[PDB]
Amino acid sequence: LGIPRYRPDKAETEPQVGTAQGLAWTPVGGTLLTIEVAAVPGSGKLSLTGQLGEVMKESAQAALTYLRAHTQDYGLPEDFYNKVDLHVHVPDGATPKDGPAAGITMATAIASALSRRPARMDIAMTGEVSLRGKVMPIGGVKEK
Amino acid sequence: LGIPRYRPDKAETEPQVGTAQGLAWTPVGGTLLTIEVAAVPGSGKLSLTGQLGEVMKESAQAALTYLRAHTQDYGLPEDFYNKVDLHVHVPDGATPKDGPAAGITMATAIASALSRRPARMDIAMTGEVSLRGKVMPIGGVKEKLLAAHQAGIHKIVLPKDNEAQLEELPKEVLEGLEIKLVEDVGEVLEYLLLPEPTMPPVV
Repeated sequence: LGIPRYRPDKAETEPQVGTAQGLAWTPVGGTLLTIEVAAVPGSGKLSLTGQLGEVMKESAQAALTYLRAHTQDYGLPEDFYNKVDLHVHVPDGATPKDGPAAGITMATAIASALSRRPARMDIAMTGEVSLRGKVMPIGGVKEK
Repeated sequence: LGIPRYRPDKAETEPQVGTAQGLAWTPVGGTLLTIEVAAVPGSGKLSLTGQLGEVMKESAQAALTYLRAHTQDYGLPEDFYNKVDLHVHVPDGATPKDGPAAGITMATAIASALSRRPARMDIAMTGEVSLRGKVMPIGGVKEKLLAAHQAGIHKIVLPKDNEAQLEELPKEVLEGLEIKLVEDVGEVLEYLLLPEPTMPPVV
């Protein structure tokens, strides 16, 4: 059949810091959404790279807001909202993503980056995180 | 025939600070885009000019973000991010480029500029970058390799996820091109950049 046309994504066993495994429904079937964020010094800013969809622009913000309101719950920096600059990124760097489903992944990715505690990809993330933290149900759960 | 209309792509010999060779496939095939960036002083600000689409905008942002968390890994200044003005220029200002397959090329350019160590223009680059540094594969790499070979480039840098792509590469092209395989940019940034700087950085 010639050279392979696609590269399946595997679960990297070793815990990666600042990255969290995620699941997202898609018409091309099922795929491993990967959420990676950085904790770099700065004056306080949030950027949403990876050609993210407008829908993820408020789910990620709500997750970061929960972490901001729970900074001492998990040893997060007391004043990271003026020092740490948020750079959310999700590959493919140029793929049309949409839907706040499995938004918790971003929350967990940001928590891992902030607290320097790596998140295992042997466990996958699903569900939308509210401002209070309540995880509302989503759709297309079986494929993800 | 008449006057010279176009000019062939030439592999520049002397390594220049703040420059990086690149390969961008076009309707007429891949092209040796000479990525030019700047590290002029000032406040924190990013400039993306040369009809740079968003697919390249977040690519450059991701590369710069990776470099921000890897300061001492490549010798960048410890306080650059607040005090750097980055102006990613791509030839030609008229050409509306598209696609994030030049993530390594733009990253190489900014890396060479920040470290003041000229990158190897004699080598061609291709592949996007993430925040972990893993270089994702691309689509349509044979045209990029073809353009690099025709323009006088004899060394290529390719992501370590693209080994399956080399069998479709043209034969007489492939022997004349040494193929460096990299899992992450942490291998590109010492194979390309000179081990010493030439001109002092911005303080």
